[PDB]
Amino acid sequence: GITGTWYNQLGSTFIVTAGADGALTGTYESAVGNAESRYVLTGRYDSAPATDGSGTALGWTVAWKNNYRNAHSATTWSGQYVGGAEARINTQWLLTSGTTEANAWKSTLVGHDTLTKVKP
Amino acid sequence: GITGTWYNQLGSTFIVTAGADGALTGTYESAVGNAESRYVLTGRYDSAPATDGSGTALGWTVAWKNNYRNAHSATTWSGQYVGGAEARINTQWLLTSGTTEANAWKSTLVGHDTLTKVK
Amino acid sequence: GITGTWYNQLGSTFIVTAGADGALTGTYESAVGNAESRYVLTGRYDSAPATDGSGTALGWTVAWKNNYRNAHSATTWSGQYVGGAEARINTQWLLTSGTTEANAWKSTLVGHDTLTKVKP
Amino acid sequence: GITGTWYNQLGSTFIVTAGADGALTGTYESAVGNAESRYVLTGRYDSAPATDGSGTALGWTVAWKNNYRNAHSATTWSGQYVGGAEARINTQWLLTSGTTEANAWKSTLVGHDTLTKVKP
Ligand SMILES: O=C(O)CCCC[C@@H]1SC[C@@H]2NC(=O)N[C@@H]21
Ligand SMILES: O=C(O)CCCC[C@@H]1SC[C@@H]2NC(=O)N[C@@H]21
Ligand SMILES: O=C(O)CCCC[C@@H]1SC[C@@H]2NC(=O)N[C@@H]21
Ligand SMILES: O=C(O)CCCC[C@@H]1SC[C@@H]2NC(=O)N[C@@H]21
Repeated sequence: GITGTWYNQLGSTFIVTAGADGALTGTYESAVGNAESRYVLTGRYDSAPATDGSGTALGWTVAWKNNYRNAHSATTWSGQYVGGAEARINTQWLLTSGTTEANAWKSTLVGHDTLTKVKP
Repeated sequence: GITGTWYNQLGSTFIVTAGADGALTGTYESAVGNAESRYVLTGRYDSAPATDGSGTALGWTVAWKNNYRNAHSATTWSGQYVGGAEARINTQWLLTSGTTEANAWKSTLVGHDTLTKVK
Repeated sequence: GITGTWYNQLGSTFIVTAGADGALTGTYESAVGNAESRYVLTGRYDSAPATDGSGTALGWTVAWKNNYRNAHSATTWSGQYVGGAEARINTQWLLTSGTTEANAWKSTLVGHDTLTKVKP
Repeated sequence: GITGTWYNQLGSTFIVTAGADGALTGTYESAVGNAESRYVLTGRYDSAPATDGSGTALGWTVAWKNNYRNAHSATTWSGQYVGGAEARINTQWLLTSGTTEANAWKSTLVGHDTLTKVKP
């Protein structure tokens, strides 16, 4: 159910393939921030989730460098896939920028993204 | 500078290879939690960082399933590599457990790990 | 715009008075977790928000001890108040439980609550 | 115990009084960021912690407005007091800036501060 094209609340696009042994591969395009076009992502998911109603744990990373720009930053999303009539991925994320040691206290933004397969 | 074995403040071991393109691949072994032996990790790093002494941004994911057990959870670490005599990878992490929707509010732990070349 | 009763997505109830001195005072009642009845909250808010269309930054703390139980934990919420017809307080939170040092790595849950004037 | 003057790893100063009612009151002065001089804080702590070696849960809030400056932001620290020979407070924090709706995704920084009573 994870394999597909997903969109978050900002209008960003998450194109992912879930491999049979836990791999996530694909591309991410952010609607916001110091970013343009598509970026490589990789991650992991639980390929044998519980069967008791629980979601499927997963996470992935984007380093914000591509052929067009380099933000010197990386985001990781940690969350779960929730199956149902409308499948959803609920995440929290951490966006770390490369900083000097003096500025490291303000290196990391935190937020939450929810994704569905509905195109905006 | 990223490639190799790193140790965190909990006694865990991060073994990673940084590819020329920005790929991170390797294994993670946690000293704590619902974990035994090594787990696959994958992630990404900035392969063309600033040259002013700023850190190199990176992140990786472990899904806590291996040949030996499955915790039904995943951790992501987001942080930066700082090189030099006292090299370090400083991270914050999010550990999400599969939950029912009613329990989703308590799905996610947050913390911070510092990794060094010597334990 | 802040003083009064607010409800989050879990069904919890936030009762607050925003004082001229920047103070937040009131009670919190959680629909979930190791909690029953009302708990004291205190916090702070920006009493002179930006002259533009920006939210009002605020935060508050509950220690989860009242006359009935003690969960040996505390939650802080950090966020912003957005006024208008569909007024909202959008927050992220950190729930820290008292733990031994060996277990400190798993002391802190993170999440996000959205509060509205009408119960969802 | 908690009452006293604490310094964090950045050199910031946390002057706090822990009341018998579970209240924290005092002032905070940051070594970094969009801040000058002292700011009011308020928070809560577990006034009847466990006796099994666990820490004491606590949290507090600063809104970054005083007589001199307004950053239109608020930080909450959530953590625990660890009562060794050398007492320490270990926290994680959320710093939310007031933003427009379109920029709300980048409203919140996350980090971790550790404090002791040792004057740097
Ligand atoms: O500005 C940067 O440093 C790079 C782009 C960051 C975009 C972030 S990642 C978290 C959030 N979710 C999105 O889809 N976009 C923003
Ligand atoms: O308990 C689980 O669900 C799986 C093991 C989690 C171990 C966590 S990941 C973040 C922190 N850093 C570590 O080295 N181990 C813990
Ligand atoms: O279980 C505990 O330790 C005390 C109750 C915690 C309830 C949390 S606070 C964050 C979230 N928002 C709520 O309204 N309830 C939960
Ligand atoms: O820049 C601002 O918006 C106001 C000042 C914020 C200072 C932060 S709060 C968390 C961290 N710990 C500190 O002692 N200072 C910084």
